[PDB]
Amino acid sequence: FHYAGVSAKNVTLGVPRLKELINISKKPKTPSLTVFLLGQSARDAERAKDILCRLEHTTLRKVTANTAIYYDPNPQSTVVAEDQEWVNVYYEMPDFDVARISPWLLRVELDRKHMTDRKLTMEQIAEKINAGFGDDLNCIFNDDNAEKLVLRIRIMNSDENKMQEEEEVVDKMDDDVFLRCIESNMLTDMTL
Amino acid sequence: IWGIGCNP
Amino acid sequence: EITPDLWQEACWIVISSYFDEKGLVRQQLDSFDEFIQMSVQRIVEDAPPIDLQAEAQHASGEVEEPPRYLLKFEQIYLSKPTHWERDGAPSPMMPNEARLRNLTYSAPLYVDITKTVIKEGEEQLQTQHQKTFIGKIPIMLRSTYCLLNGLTDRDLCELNECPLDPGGYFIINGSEKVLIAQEKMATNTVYVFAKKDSKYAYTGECRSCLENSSRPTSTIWVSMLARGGQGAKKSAIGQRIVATLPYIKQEVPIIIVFRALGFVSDRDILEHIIYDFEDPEMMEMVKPSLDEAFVIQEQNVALNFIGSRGAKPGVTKEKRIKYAKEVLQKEMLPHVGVSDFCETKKAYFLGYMVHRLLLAALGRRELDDRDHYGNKRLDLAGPLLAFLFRGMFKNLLKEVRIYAQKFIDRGKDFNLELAIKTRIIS
Amino acid sequence: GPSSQNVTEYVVRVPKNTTKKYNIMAFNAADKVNFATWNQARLERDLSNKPEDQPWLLRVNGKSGRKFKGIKKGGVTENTSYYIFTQCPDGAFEAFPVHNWYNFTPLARHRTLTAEEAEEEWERRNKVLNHFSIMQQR
Amino acid sequence: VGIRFCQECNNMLYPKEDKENRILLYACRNCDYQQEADNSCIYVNKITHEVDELTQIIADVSQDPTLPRTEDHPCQKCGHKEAVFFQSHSARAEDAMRLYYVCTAPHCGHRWTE
Amino acid sequence: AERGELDLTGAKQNTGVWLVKVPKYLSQQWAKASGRGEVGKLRIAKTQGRTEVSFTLNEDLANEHPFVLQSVGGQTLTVFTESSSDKLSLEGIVVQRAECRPA
Amino acid sequence: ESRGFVENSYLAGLTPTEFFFHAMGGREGLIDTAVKTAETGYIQRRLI
Amino acid sequence: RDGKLAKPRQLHNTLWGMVCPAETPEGHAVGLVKNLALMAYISVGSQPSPILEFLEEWSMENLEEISPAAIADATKIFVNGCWVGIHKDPEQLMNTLRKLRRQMDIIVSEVSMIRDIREREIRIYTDAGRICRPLLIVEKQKLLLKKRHIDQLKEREYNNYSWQDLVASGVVEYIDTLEEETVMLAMTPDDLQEKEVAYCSTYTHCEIHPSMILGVCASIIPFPDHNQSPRNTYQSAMGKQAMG
Amino acid sequence: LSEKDVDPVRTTSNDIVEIFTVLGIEAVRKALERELYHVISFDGSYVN
Ligand SMILES: [Zn+2]
Ligand SMILES: [Zn+2]
Repeated sequence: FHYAGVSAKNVTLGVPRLKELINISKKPKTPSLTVFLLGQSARDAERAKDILCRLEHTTLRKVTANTAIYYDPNPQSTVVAEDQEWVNVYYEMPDFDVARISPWLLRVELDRKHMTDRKLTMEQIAEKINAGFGDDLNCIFNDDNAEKLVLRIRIMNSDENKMQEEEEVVDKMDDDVFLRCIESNMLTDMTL
Repeated sequence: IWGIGCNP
Repeated sequence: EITPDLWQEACWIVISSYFDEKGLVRQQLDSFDEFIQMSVQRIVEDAPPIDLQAEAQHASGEVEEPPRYLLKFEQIYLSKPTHWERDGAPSPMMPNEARLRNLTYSAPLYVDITKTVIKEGEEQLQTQHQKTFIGKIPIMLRSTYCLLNGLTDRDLCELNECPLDPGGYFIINGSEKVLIAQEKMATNTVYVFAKKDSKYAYTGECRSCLENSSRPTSTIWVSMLARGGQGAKKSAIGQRIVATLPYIKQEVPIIIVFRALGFVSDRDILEHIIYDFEDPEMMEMVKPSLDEAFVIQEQNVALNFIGSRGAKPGVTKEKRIKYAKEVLQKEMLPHVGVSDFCETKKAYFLGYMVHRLLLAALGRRELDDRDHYGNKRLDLAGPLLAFLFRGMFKNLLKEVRIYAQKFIDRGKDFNLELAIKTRIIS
Repeated sequence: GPSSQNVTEYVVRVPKNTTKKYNIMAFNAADKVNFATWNQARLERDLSNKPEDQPWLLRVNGKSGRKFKGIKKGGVTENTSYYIFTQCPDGAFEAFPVHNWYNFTPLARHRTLTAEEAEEEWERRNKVLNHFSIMQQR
Repeated sequence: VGIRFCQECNNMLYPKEDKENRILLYACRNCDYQQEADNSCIYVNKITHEVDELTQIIADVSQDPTLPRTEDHPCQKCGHKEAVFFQSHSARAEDAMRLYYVCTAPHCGHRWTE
Repeated sequence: AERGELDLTGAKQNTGVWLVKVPKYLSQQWAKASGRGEVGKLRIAKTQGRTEVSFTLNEDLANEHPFVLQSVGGQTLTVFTESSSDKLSLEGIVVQRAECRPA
Repeated sequence: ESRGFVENSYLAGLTPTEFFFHAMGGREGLIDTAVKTAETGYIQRRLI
Repeated sequence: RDGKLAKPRQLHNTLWGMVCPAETPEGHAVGLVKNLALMAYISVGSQPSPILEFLEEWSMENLEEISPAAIADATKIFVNGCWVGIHKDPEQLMNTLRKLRRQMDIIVSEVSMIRDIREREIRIYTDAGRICRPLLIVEKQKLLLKKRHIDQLKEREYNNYSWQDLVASGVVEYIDTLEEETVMLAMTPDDLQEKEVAYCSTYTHCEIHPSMILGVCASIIPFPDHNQSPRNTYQSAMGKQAMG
Repeated sequence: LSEKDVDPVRTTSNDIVEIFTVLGIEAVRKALERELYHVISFDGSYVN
């Protein structure tokens, strides 16, 4: 305390910082990294902001306004009234529904302010989720023009039809418990 | 006892 | 009828009256005074009556085999501070003479002891030893039991004592000793704190004690485990509430504790925990802990679960169940109740503890401050000497029991006067 | 009519002694206790010690019906008393002191996990598999 | 959204998919009771947890001598001049210095945020 | 028909009973004699949309008690008696609760 | 005024609330000194 | 004393009026050894039975049927621990308790009764450890202390009027830290109670004199408000060492 | 450091252990000297 606030970043100083340096502690109290920009990004604030976004960790939780799990028996049923339009669009030429579709629906809703602050893209988030998790999680993303940024996630189509698994016809972690586990994993570990 | 930047 | 701008005289007139009635050391004095009277009687009353009989194996036959000896300590008495000279004649001891001769300013303590003997012939005999001397209690100076009490300054000067001397100290071995008030955390109060490095995100503690009659504190924790730990089911369930009950080696799920108190149904447990069922956030908070305790759906099974984790295992299953039940009735939440059907009260208070933990977790209430002096109490001379006398009087009863048991196994007789060791208390 | 201004006043009688003691039987509202199906019931002192100062066990309609456990009220009414007013042909209220208060709570007539199996199951706290199937297996 | 309990043993129901009719159910694990799901929504999580604290504000708060009050903002219902105002008084409220207002005078208890 | 059987005839007849909380001075006054068969009079006055209950202390006993009603919808209460002949019976169901307060 | 600002000078004299807040600040300074001595002594011993 | 944490030693706000801010030892015991303020008193303890009986008489139904019900039953009456039931009307109960504290029937001067209006709890603590101080009582904007009381106290001897009569009259009241959390205080009657630009119009108590916040050794310091704070601690320590 | 538009020459961290593992023992020698000099001279005090 009483350190002059040149920047909005706290720094250990005084006896505790001397202790950290002298002890060579593996865990500094305030580990910090000063980054200098090589090109015109140093001069121009927008490019510097781009670098800042590329250097700052962002989880799905940071941009997610609210998450809900609805049991949707049919994709055409559209238990949520809002998705009825865009779901229809995606199911005008349905993709990956050939195996099956999950009866449970994780309808994540993202805050537009956080998305535009981090300059994230719905295609970007959807690609990260779908590619990292694999074909098991199928995601439907809204248009950015739509008032609500909605990502509709469903469990593996082949796992739902169970033709691909074969083996024994026994539910593992049910499906909604597995979906909740997936939600927690996405919230804290997406690393978008 | 003075301020936030000084002493207590 | 008002006193405006004449206030500087009025405030100091009322302050003068305050310090004229009381003075500066009225804490010490008052504490000590209260202690003596109330505390000693209470302790003598609160200690269990001495039960005693000869061993059945020692003597053949049952005609006189249970000669039950029962000792009850009726009432307490304190004389004015007295010195017993080498000749043996009691004399009043003035504090100044105690200082000069390096004596201790103390008063004798006498207890009426009633000995009732049942010889198995149904002819129980009660003999009351009145004014039995059990020890000597140091007397705080200028307290109600000090000789200097109620003496005008001229009388104090006649005794070579200062009129201005505050009192509030004891003369032990000729030296003036002052009991320093000791700070402590408040008892019978639920406090929710947060520990950063702990495995629990929040912990609610209640340092429960039954009017300080015994067991200085019986602390119980209800803590919500942190969600930082990552696992498949761990991520699915979220934070779970555990209870660090006294006399139990490890953590016990809270719902199991509620079912041990006889509340098996989940709806009743949540009625005690969540006072408003309509609020969804708290219900969602409680759900994982119900999931953890889904296995145990019976009171006896919950008691067995508690007993298995008890510090000392019980070989028999029903022994474990009985041990857990008695441990809950005595050790857990003693201030709420200690016997009979206090189980509903204990369930309500434990639900209050869990509910306050839930409010802290949801942010609806702020975490308690340990430094807030509302959460602090001050142990003066009274509570400290009361704790001391509890310990020493229990030891005195123990020694009386040992001597009595030897003489009773002999069957000759027992004498109260020989059993009592004044050395102990003094 | 007379119902809008009726005034009823009745004599109060308190007999010194009654052959049958009076108690209070209280059921929780959420339990939805119904006496129409109570064809038979058995109220007796418990045997959990495997008398007058022990809880009560009620078994309605034998083993097929619901069982309830009743516990005397721990808090004594040292500064309170409870009386019951009953209609009688003489038209006078009769007051009887409440000897005891009992709160009866039900136990489901459902399959109960054995203690040994329960301990074995708790050994596997991380029940990744559905618990409902586990209950079905038992 | 909310939690509902079984009607036989008063235990907690759990959601279960009906594989035949594709209808959500709630089944008690300790018995055979089943009830169809009416709400069709199960797990809702608000990460921003934006909650109107007017639901968490008690009308009795209007009786506290230690709170500040103004006559500038009148009540909507009764038009009473006194109104006792206070900040969030809540942990994890994000960043909110908004004043909430509670109407004084008996039994009104109307709460407005400006 | 057995020793443990509960006589539920009172429940079948749906006999309604009233439960009242009364103070210790009133109960002790009643218990003083307790054998004269009389302790006071309970007077209930009903109006168009309001009812009041009061108890008058006996003049001999003294040498007004308003009653306040309480809702009984939150809990179902019944009264059962243990006969000295080991014949348990049910007297009725509590339909109203009241409290007696000093004047 | 509520959070600790003392507008009176030492010559003018602190008002009672200002007096208590000033005592809080001085107490913090004293605690800092007393705690500092031991940590610095340990560091000095290690270096030497 | 070994612990170097600077949390337990700092002068807490709740120490106001009950522990001397200046008088503390310096060294390993800074802020860990404290001294009572001049007017501070420490509760001796009392039996909670009469208070519980009064509560039972007023209302406080215990063993109720989940009546809290989003705390529809405003407040839960606590005692020294021990939730003993709840009441529907908390304000009438609090006012009746204060009146009883004045009449000294069931509530001794030391009995401390705290109502938390939000969170709806009343605590009613009488547990032999609480540190409390006398404060004058302010009704509306007028101190209850009036010229009659001051004139009788001024004639104290041969008038048999003392501080205990002032307490019995209801003019002064003992308030502990928990109740200090729920009480609006005025440092001075004239400056604060009197009508001005209205900071607060709900003062419930008034300080007898601010200088009573200091202890015995700090009370000898002349003009302590004109010195730096550590200097008053130094003078407390050195006045314990003066020869006389 | 390896991110695009980040200067590899001048980007530095306060953590001496990271400087070790990434840039070597000599880099730590210099970085430790810089950190100690910063903490010593923040007060304005000069040590040779
Ligand atoms: Zn069920
Ligand atoms: Zn209004």
